[PDB]
Amino acid sequence: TTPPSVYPLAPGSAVTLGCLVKGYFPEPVTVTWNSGVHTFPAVLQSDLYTLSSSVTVPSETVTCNVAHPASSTKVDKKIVP
Amino acid sequence: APTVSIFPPSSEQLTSGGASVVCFLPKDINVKWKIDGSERQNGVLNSWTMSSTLTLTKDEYERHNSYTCEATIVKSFNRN
Repeated sequence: TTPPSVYPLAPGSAVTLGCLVKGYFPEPVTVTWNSGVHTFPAVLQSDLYTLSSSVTVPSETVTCNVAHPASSTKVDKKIVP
Repeated sequence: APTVSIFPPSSEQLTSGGASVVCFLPKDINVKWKIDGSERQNGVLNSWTMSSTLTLTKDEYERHNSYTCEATIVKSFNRN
């Protein structure tokens, strides 16, 4: 078993946001945004799952909430400019 | 008309030594990745519900300046 690393997806200083969930095992993983959007199916490589989820909407705040039941792990990564 | 969005690696990931570039996109669609203009095929993993993800080592990411997500429109970002 392995908890996932969650990475924020913010635009490259140059609105859609997202989160990247890398290296977790096993499935599944639940993804919500500030608990109330596109969560793509996972891909399996090297025995680890990776997934991503976007959201269309800095003044107001957005935070993706990713949960991994298997390892009783949670992660809530705010997206910063 | 898909609304494409491209994203650079986060500092958090880079700190761990990896570099993933994410791109959010009739079903038929084709995504092409470019690094400094030339096509890159290895290290790409796709998902459809579309999302394309180019993973590289930090060293490799640091070797180039431009990353481009090209659909079937072109969206990109320069590290510098």
